Amino acid sequence: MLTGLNHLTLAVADLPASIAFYRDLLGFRLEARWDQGAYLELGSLWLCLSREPQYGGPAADYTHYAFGIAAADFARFAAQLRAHGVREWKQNRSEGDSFYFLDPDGHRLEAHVGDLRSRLAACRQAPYAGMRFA
Amino acid sequence: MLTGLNHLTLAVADLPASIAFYRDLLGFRLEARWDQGAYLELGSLWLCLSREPQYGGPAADYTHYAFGIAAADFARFAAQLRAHGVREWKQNRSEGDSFYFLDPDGHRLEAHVGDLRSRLAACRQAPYAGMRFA
Ligand SMILES: [K+]
Ligand SMILES: [K+]
Ligand SMILES: [Mn+2]
Ligand SMILES: [Mn+2]
Repeated sequence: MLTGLNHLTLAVADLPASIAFYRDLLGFRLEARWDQGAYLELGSLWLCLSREPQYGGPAADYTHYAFGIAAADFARFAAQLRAHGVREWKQNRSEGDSFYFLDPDGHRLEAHVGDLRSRLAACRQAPYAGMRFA
Repeated sequence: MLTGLNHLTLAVADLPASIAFYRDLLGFRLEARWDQGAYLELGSLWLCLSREPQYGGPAADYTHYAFGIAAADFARFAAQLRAHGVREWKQNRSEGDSFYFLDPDGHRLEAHVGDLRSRLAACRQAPYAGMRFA
């Protein structure tokens, strides 16, 4: 019986750059750092960074990691990261505000307003092709 | 400004096989499906599967997704997935029981007993190399 998400671990080529990005830019709290990785926390989320020499990042697909944000903070978050030169990988077209940006290795991140139920509710009114609810 | 994890999205080449894996072996509830993906939930975790028929899975690195499990359920889960034929990608060496297994595309998964606090406590008593706390 699984209970939910316990932790997310990301391979990173430049552990100092990745710590700076998650901690200083995104507001994760650094809880431990060692020569081959780091542990950080954001709300309930346990993030691990694993130092991976020569890691070139993932290839191009839709695998991605979305973090929550309050509606009132969305615009200012997106503006902040834009002003800091973060690269975007997707322009939003689905329910709920979303800002889609890359981390230093090219992991695909998202800041999103809404949840599974808000998505399901909007999809019932405006469904994707072949969509079925259960 | 970010609040935690909002959802995880995984690229999948074979959407029926991945739905069956997440739903039936890992106990996710299927909430919606459409011709190019699915939404599932496990506890508070929102999982999306994004259909990408030419996806070949990730390359070998330590990026991975750990789900929680209670101590009393661990052995049964590991035994169940081994009996099904699931492939493992790591043998546990760190604090807390962990079972490390691959999904149908080769995404790296883990079922883990413990949390960040238990990990930090064990690390305070026995640090990893160069380890510093924050
Ligand atoms: K969206
Ligand atoms: K472990
Ligand atoms: Mn998303
Ligand atoms: Mn892990």
